[PDB]
Amino acid sequence: MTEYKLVVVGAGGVGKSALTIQLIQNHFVDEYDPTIEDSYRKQVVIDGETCLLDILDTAGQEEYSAMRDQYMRTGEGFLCVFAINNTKSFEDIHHYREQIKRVKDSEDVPMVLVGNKCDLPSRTVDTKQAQDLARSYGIPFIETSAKTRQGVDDAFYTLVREIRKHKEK
Ligand SMILES: C#Cc1c(F)ccc2cc(O)cc(-c3ncc4c(N5C[C@H]6CC[C@@H](C5)N6C(=O)[C@@H]5OC(=O)C5(C)C)nc(OC[C@@]56CCCN5C[C@H](F)C6)nc4c3F)c12
Ligand SMILES: Nc1nc2c(ncn2[C@@H]2O[C@H](COP(=O)(O)OP(=O)(O)O)[C@@H](O)[C@H]2O)c(=O)[nH]1
Ligand SMILES: [Mg+2]
Repeated sequence: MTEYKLVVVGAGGVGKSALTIQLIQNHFVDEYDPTIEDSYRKQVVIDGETCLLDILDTAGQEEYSAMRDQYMRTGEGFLCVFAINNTKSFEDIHHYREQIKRVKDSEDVPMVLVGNKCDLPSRTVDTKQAQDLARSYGIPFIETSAKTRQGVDDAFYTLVREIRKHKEK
């Protein structure tokens, strides 16, 4: 059975843990310990293929050891998450994209840009800004809400499809 190692990255408070728990448990968790980094498995069928998705929900004090670089290098695909109500989280996307490219040593790593919290009315990052950033990286952009589940399956399944495309190159 094919396993896909997915890693969820992005600034604190964007909803990385809430997205992960909405995917694995179909529930919205209002409080998930901000400091805790952990991984979960979900078996799903995507385009007819039975998948094992191993999701790593990143967290913890900012550190850059050789061991952390090797841990992040295990990822096959990355969800780069910002929150639509937080301009700084969107501005930080470049940093996360560059750390992925740094440890993978490649200009072609499967990634999806995720604009989370789309259920909130206070949007400070318009869709056009994020669509432009994603087109500049050659990756898909998807808006999600971990609260309502809008776009959640689409974000993770689109990242699996990017990994499949990459393996065919
Ligand atoms: C990811 C990642 C990553 C990759 F995607 C690929 C290879 C990596 C290889 C590496 O070795 C390391 C990392 C890595 N690990 C942690 C990171 C991290 N955390 C983790 C999360 C998110 C913010 C805060 C601190 N968090 C928390 O969970 C905190 O724990 C809490 O509780 C919070 C207070 C919520 N912060 C940042 O950057 C934050 C900024 C803002 C301040 C300066 N810094 C520089 C820019 F400006 C942006 N970068 C990080 C980083 F690159 C790698
Ligand atoms: N309204 C709403 N709140 C969310 C959503 N995702 C996360 N949150 C909330 O935002 C805060 C941070 O979420 P969390 O998953 O801990 O962010 P992380 O630090 O990226 O893991 C919590 O209070 C969550 O309930 C969402 O899509 N909509
Ligand atoms: Mg978290």
